[PDB]
Amino acid sequence: TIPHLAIDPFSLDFFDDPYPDQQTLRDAGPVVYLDKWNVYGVARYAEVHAVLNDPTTFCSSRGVGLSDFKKEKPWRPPSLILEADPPAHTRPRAVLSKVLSPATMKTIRDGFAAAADAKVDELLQRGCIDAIADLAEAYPLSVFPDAMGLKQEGREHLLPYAGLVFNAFGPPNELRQTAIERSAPHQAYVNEQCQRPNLAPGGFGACIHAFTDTGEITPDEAPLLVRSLLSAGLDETVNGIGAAVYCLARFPGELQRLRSDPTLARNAFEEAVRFESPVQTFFRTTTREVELGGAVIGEGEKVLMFLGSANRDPRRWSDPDLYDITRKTSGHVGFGSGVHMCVGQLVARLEGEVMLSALARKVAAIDIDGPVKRRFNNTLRGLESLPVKLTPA
Ligand code: HEM
Ligand SMILES: O=C(O)c1ccc(-c2ccccn2)cc1
Ligand SMILES: [Cl-]
Repeated sequence: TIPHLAIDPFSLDFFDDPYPDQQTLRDAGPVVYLDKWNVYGVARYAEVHAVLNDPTTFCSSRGVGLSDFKKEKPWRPPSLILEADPPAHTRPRAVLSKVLSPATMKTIRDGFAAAADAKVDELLQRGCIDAIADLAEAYPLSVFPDAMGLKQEGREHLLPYAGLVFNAFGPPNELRQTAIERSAPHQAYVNEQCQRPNLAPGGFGACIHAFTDTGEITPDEAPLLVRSLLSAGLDETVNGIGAAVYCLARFPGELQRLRSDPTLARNAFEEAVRFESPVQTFFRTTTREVELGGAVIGEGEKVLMFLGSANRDPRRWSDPDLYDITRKTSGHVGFGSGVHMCVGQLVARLEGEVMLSALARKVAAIDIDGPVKRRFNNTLRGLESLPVKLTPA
């Protein structure tokens, strides 16, 4: 009943420009079968949203990558939050929700905004910069490791580890296997920083360990929960900030609207998350035979969701391929949906907002002035290089 397609959503051709193939996947039907990897695929908003919001049928404890943890061993010990289902997911999720809570954002907002303003001031002195290395990468590295409580030495492992984590959700292709081959020093660094004595007082890591007193998590659970904040959040936020700068460079009318009302900075970043979804794909595993979109999927089957495709589905969005900083973005799935919806979303929005605010107030024009290079990852979408000239306001 369901169409079989040979599209490889983990190929370099797909990474380079996924949007035509995503229309083909959406228009083939609500549920497709991807013969290249023997998985089901859903690329329309409706089915992506339905899958994310039924965690009992479409579980996460068998992995959110291609690998089925019932059949293969995970490349690293499973995440206590991402790779767990309710009820095991519930208490670790609550701890991270309180560590990264609305109240916590007040304690870090002033410092995050100051670092964003300072970075833009510094970049304006150079004029011609790389908006990835010098901005989208440099800014999160200047605020988040400190907010975690990490020491200075060894931070060069953070970007490789994040890219490794998201490559490892993919199939065993060259991108994944080469990342795992070089992973040992990054794993060793990350696992060591998760121990309580290595996390500075007042930071996110120390706060996680402090929750072991409440009954929500035990002391032996805290290192892995800290590991979550050294796995997720870096590359996605980098890619989101880079995408926002890319969009403001490509859509100068939107930069002009943002300059005229810098309070649109938060929604300008949210629209960038919808428009160039930093996380493009990941999986669920069926725990039973299930009818989805008129299709019957058997038990123990991997289901690949196309988050970026759902965020550009014309069945759900008006003018989905336009970047609109006043768009009503509520409902996009760039942060997921349901019980696993990004627990770090307040940190990401804070970083994105204060950076776009600094650009809105200090920059008059953003002009691409060099070759734009794409960064390739099995599940992340982002730029490798974005040469731009910043004109001061
Ligand atoms: C633009 C930036 C970000 C994007 C696009 C993003 C995307 C996502 C998505 C789609 C999920 C759902 C995964 C699933 O349903 O299986 C998720 C979960 C998660 N995110 Fe993010 N994220 C971002 C920033 C962050 C930050 C800054 C942090 C940490 C400070 C973080 C930590 C996490 C964690 C721990 C989870 C697992 C939540 C759970 O399983 O309950 N993320 N993220
Ligand atoms: O708990 C962790 O280590 C972890 C949590 C979440 C992610 C993630 C996965 C897919 C999309 C967005 N985020 C990765 C790792
Ligand atoms: Cl690890």
